[PDB]
Amino acid sequence: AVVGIDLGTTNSCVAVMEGKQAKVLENAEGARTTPSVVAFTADGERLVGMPAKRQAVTNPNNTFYATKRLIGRRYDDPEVQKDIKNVPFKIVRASNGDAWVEAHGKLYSPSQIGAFVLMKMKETAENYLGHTAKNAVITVPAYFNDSQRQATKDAGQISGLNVLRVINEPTAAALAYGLDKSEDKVIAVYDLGGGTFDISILEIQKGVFEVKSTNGDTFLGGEDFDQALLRHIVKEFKRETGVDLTKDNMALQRVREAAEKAKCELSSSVQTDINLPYLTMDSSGPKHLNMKLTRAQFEGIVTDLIRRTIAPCQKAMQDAEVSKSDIGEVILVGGMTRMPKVQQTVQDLFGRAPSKAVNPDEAVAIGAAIQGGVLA
Ligand SMILES: Nc1ncnc2c1ncn2[C@@H]1O[C@H](COP(=O)(O)O)[C@@H](O)[C@H]1O
Repeated sequence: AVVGIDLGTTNSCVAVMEGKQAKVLENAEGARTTPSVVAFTADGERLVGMPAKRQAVTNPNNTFYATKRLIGRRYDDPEVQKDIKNVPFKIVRASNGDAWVEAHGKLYSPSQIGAFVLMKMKETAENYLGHTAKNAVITVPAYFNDSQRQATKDAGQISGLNVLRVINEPTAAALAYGLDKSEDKVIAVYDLGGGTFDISILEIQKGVFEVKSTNGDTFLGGEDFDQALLRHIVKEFKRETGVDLTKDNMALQRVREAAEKAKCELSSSVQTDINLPYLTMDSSGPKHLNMKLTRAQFEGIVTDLIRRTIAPCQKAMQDAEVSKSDIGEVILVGGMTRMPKVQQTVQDLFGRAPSKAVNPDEAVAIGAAIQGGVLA
């Protein structure tokens, strides 16, 4: 049996072919996705997944996130240099010219950081399978070159996985939607995840996919929506109480989590309450944070982020030499696509209601598992 792993910028997901239906596997914590985050504390204990995510704000120097931006890339790559200016952890030039990360004077390749995450996904699968997992299909963005693909394969190898194939994310997503069995058609894959935005224009010809064009923004993702809201919360709180939370990393840790939670609630509700008891303390005693946030308010806060998905999409269509009319179906990938205003932007972009049929953040792993089943 061959597992399908989406080793994502922000989050990862593992699925496997069970019958004629793929199944996304929950981890021990009951979570269908696992944060692609690896941290090393003062103790030097290693945290992976949610335990690591939970301390990313209080341990910014030694928490590695979005290392997928580094994997397979030379230190001197522009995108690595851009990454350096956006993350608080240390990125270093390895002896061999590659971009690695450092923490507590220890050096790790992005393949090593990936391997920590994959070991967690491998355990998750084995915990369901009841036997060791060896064979895997791993997904990568369509734009990955051979070097990035090879580094991703090496990540899997380190973890004890034989990566039978590396396949592209938009293709994996297309498989999950069954486009495999569709009549010839042009497909837009609109992919807004936690860390990056991708738009792919694919064509299905006789059941086989072709990537006509690709575009996006590697530095536009759900995390930025969370940060925009956290910024609002911090400003509002300071006005409300006089207290500046930017000085307390622990409070910010709690606000960033509450902001993400708020954003997700506003996809199904028009108002949400942000509540953080004993967030800080004053000469009057404990201070509690209590804030109502409407979907209209949240939309206002992140409108620029959403609009940034527009131009990349128009260019992708121009590069694929099609008009909106020529596109037969838009599929949504990435948890962010659950946001109503994002869905509306996608609709305005392509002149059709996007397809919501498959779980947005499970589509890629499901596709991976389908391709796995074939390979097996
Ligand atoms: N129901 C939801 N509403 C809004 N955003 C969500 C929802 N579920 C997940 N997300 C976001 O989508 C991103 C996860 O996408 P991915 O990286 O593809 O797993 C994260 O930034 C989440 O905050």
